Amino acid sequence: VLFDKATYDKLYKEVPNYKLITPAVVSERLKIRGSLARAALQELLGKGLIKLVSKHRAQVIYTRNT
Amino acid sequence: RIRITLTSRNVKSLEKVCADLIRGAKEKSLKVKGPVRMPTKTLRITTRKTPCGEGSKTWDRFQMRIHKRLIDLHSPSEIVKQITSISIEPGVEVEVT
Amino acid sequence: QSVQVFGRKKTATAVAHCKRGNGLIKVNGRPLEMIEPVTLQYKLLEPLLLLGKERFAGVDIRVRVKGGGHVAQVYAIRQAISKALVAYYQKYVDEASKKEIKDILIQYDRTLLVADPRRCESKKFGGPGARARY
Amino acid sequence: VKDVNQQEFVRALAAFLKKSGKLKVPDWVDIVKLAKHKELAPCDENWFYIRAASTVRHLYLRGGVGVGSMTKIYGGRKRNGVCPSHFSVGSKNVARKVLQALEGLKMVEKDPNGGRRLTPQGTRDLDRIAGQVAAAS
Amino acid sequence: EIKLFGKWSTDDVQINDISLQDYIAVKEKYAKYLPHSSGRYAAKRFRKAQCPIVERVTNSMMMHGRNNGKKLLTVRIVKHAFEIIHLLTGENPLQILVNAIINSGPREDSTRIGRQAVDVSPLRRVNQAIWLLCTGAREAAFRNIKTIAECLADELINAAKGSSNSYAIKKKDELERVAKSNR
Amino acid sequence: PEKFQHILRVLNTNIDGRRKIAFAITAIKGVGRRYAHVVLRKADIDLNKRAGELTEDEVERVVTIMQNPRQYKIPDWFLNRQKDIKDGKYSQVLANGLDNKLREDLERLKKIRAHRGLRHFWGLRVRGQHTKTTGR
Amino acid sequence: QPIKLARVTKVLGRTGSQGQCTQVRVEFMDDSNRSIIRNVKGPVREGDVLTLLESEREARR
RNA sequence: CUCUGGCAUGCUAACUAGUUACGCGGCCGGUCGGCGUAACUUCUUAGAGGGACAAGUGGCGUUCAGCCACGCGAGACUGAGCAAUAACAGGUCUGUGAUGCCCUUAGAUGUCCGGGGCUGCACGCGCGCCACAAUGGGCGGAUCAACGUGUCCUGCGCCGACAGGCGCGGGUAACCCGUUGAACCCCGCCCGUGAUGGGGACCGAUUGAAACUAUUUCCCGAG
Repeated sequence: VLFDKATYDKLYKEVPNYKLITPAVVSERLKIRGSLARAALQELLGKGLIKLVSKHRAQVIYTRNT
Repeated sequence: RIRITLTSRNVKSLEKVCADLIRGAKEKSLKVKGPVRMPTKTLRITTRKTPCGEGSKTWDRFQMRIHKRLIDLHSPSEIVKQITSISIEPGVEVEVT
Repeated sequence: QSVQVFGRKKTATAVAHCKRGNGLIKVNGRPLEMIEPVTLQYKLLEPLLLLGKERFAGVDIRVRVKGGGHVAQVYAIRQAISKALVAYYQKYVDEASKKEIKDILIQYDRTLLVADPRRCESKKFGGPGARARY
Repeated sequence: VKDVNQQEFVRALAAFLKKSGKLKVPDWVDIVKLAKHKELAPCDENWFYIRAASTVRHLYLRGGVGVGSMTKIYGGRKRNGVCPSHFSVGSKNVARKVLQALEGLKMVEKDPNGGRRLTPQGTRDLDRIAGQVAAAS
Repeated sequence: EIKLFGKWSTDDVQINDISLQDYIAVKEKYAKYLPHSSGRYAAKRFRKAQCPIVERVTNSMMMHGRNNGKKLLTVRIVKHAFEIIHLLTGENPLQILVNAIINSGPREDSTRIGRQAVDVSPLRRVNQAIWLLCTGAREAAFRNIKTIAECLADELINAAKGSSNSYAIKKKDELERVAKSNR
Repeated sequence: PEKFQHILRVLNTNIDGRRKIAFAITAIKGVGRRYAHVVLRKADIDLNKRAGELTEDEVERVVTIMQNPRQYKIPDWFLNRQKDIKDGKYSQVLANGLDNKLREDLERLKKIRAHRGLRHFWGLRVRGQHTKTTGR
Repeated sequence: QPIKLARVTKVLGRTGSQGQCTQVRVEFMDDSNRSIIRNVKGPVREGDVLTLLESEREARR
């Protein structure tokens, strides 16, 4: 469900700029599947562009670059 | 040692022959263990009241109390035969071992 | 030289044994801060952050719980570690502080020191539960 | 095995039994559905090592179990679709093939009582993993 | 010793409303670490108002049959709900929660007799605003990728300034316009 | 990205590539959740990918095992055509014989005038279900 | 028109067909005037506060 | 009034119930387990006897009957049972060696044989099961009940994937099942603008003498 590079480069710059970084809110702004919006968002956590503040069994919330 | 159990249906007659047994045994200077209070067992039988299919689903709750009391006694059996014949009352069952 | 005070929820009876050590709070051998209901984590740490960290550093209590359910055992633990602690302050220490700990627990939560008389009443025929009637 | 996270302990203990490839690991039982009340096979590839670590964990807590009561530990709620869901035992052969595997590792002993307490070596390896997971946090 | 929830407190963010001060339990007298106490609040008449507002929302969210008798499932919902609104809005979640509940309590409602609408009890407001805000997050996220905890945070940000988009805000103005019709 | 397959035509049936592997092959009749995961567990195929994520080699390797499961260390009690009355050969019908194999056995019951075959011809409950209130 | 606030001073009794309404007299706090009675719905006791949107009518029963 | 339940660290007793004290079992004496008869009973059981009566304060009241709010407190307290003068043409002749009468009474208005009687074009009740995954299904953890029954309940060892099967054992029971490892729930991962991993409709074993009109159970398919 990974869209073209135009959506990927925007995710590398815009979704870290979001205040509430969540696989549910990014799916509404970029049309990403519920899995890839959560799976591909883990790479940004490994790069340090986002911070994982809560990772529950059925709840995942990330914060801005701070 | 002899362990005599007391299984009865009424508690008033159970503790009476139980107290009358230990008093008749302690007077002979015998080592009697305390009366162990076995957990009582109630016999629940939920039977429909009406002998037909007419009613408001009214049930009848029956019960039956079963009390057991353990009494141990380390003494010769010749001194306990007459003691078991003085605390016999209807309603309580005596089991000498 | 020890007091065993029980905490009774619906059916969970938690008896706490009180001894003195250096920062050891465990229940059924397992540590108190690592019980399965991670949601009810502060409920077990409830008599810790309002009673005094320095007043809770030299106390070692090991609880043994049985009966009830998951949440009922949680409230049985905090009922055991709280009452068994006050019983130590009143039997081995003075009452000047035994009433100090008593007042801070009551002003926050009464059920932290008084068990609830609420139990599951008997079911009646004609309905699914006690009062409902299908 | 206590004093640490019981979920992270079995996650670490399963990796210990994976490195030491000395378990039984049957040919067909390792690719079938685990329990009757289950819907599909375990999604984890090394599921047999996770339950193995969980089996020694319960024997460390409760002894004299045997394969008859082990399936009760891993029991769950069976989905009957239209009938009310009930409880059922997990599996007898999975518990049997996982118990005999640990006896090969000299971790569990046999007894007429059934599945007696862990061997001194079985208890030994459990605390060692319990110390590693504590140091990791 | 401020008796926080572990993450948030209620200092310098006190209630700006001067009507519901008694039936909004925020201060240290009712503050708690976790909104879960089971202290027999539904026994007397007004003893339910003594319950903190965070715990009442937890008891009000567990509804719709399936999630009834599941409080641990609901505590984590409102727990994450306060963290998400604290991220969407830099303000404290308890400050906006008070702002979300004061802007959702029906001021006037029609009492069908026989029709008449005069006023609403202050406890009836908090009893309903909590029910409005809880049902505001239930129906708004049913067939949605947004979880219930995320949907609860949206109920607070829109109710702070009165964005009229929350399901609770769309019911307060409805109860006020119908109340004016029968008056 | 590249190498991604939108549709995977397997057994002359369109299989979506947007979803995962072990649940997109389930669109084929005859293979469900249990059989799809086993044939992907025997073969060295990672299940944590999308259907279009695979290549032309893995897709061909799947159908080789599904057509002959017993030849890949798969037991007999796992198939949907165990101990056929006609030939007695265990096989796995996949959306092409399942429409016919599960059709000729019903006709087998009608040709012998069996009660189980008559109710299918009439269109009623055959397994003792009380059609007095259901089957409407 | 400016909004006025008032504190519940005394509960009179239950009104309405189903008895859900509670006739309660109120009194303004800022300006001492218009100690008029109003009709309230729900649990009402002595000491409550009613944000009266108007100050014109009594609306008895 | 009676049996229940809420407390009584006060009493009477417990190897058919247990904890608690230090010693042989591993780890880092601490920290956790298993195995043996020393003290007594918090925890368990059941006996006796207490405790709670609108008793205390405030308010409202023929300042009576009481009622309301506060304290103190295990509760300001609840759930059963037995239940009147009677009535109904409301059910029971198919609950009886309860019964009157009548019909049927040896080609029988007692049985019984494999059994037939588990039956549908739509309307009706009550009830289980999710839907309208998103608070759910899944998978793997992890972790807590209670009444009641047991000559049948079931414990261990071989072996099926599941359902089963075989030998060896305990228990007529606070003794064995049994510390009744119950589910929901808790935690990790997977799924995701979708009739989807939602929904589970409809299409080999066991019980017995015997399951066809699937008794149930399981497997795969089935949607």
